[PDB]
Amino acid sequence: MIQRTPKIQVYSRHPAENGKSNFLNCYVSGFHPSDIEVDLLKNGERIEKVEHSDLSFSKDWSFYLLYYTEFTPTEKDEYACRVNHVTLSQPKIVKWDRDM
Amino acid sequence: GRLNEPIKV
Amino acid sequence: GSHSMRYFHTSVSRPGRGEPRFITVGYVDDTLFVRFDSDAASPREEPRAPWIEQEGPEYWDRETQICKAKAQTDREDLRTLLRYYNQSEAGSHTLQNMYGCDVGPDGRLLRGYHQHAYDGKDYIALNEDLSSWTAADTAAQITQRKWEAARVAEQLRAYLEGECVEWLRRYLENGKETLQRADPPKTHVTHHPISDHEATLRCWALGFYPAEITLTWQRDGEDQTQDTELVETRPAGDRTFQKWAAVVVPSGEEQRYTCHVQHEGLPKPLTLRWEP
Repeated sequence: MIQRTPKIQVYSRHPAENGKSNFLNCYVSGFHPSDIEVDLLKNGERIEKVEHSDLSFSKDWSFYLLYYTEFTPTEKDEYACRVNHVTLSQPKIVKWDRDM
Repeated sequence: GRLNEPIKV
Repeated sequence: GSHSMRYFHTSVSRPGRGEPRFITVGYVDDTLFVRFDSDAASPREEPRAPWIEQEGPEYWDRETQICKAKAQTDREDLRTLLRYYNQSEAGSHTLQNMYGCDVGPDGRLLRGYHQHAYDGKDYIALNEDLSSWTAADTAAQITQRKWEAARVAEQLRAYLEGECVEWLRRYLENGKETLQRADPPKTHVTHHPISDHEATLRCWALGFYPAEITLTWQRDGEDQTQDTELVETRPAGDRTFQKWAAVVVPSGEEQRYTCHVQHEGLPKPLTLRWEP
């Protein structure tokens, strides 16, 4: 049973401007099998009601999904994406960096 | 529009 | 220019947790237009783009029937594939299929596709001739023999050269506002000090459609492929895509580096440099 670990990117729909509403995205790609758990975090706690795309896959058969929620960035609030997958021994947390 | 053709492995 | 229509299908078994979940989505180019999920409360194929909404009830009824029937044949196929691979009933397994067509600017078929994967691995694919098969292993050769005997390829060829092309032509017309519009990238370069000795230059492409793009760095006119961090093209959620490419630049070398951007919405490729 082949396994492929996800690539993870956490980013905004538009360039971040403090105090302006935006969307926070976590794109997971390149993974197999398709079972995956993704949480978006605000100051370390799960954001409720996050939405996500329907499962699809790339030319090489690996899966991809987009998880997303509206958000309004500030100077002090920290955002992140937490991913679990069979290829990971513990959940992987990727912090949102508005410069990536 | 989709293929309507049952195909089993 | 050229265009594509593709249908993607995934079934994932879950022994002890009911029957396999079936998810299928349809795309024209990089635009999702339909979806079906067997775990929905009342599974039906649903629209995901405005230009498909005008299809009438007969279209949605037929599409929904096709999707439900495919969910069922996938469940049978998952059972068959346990036999072919001598596997137990206890584990979760995955069956994927993609099919569709590519056309050129004149609407003529460029090529068709119909291919399967089992547990993430190529299983059997229709060749570009639309007449013969590539089987990955001795299990897929059993399927190949069955599909040769039943003249499956001929049925697929008829669809891919006929209905597939004609649907895509219809969708491209009904969706001409969006499907036939390229949004060029919005581009800029940022600078991120690392230490006293070096900094990152990051070249950004935002807001572009379709997803295909090329984004490279040169130093003194030489491609920096091995030294460039290139992230996967990623969806913004507003139909458009994003990408960036970054290099680590020694202090004082910034003006020797140039970022090059190619996209179908650009009449000429762009060259950018860091502007302090």
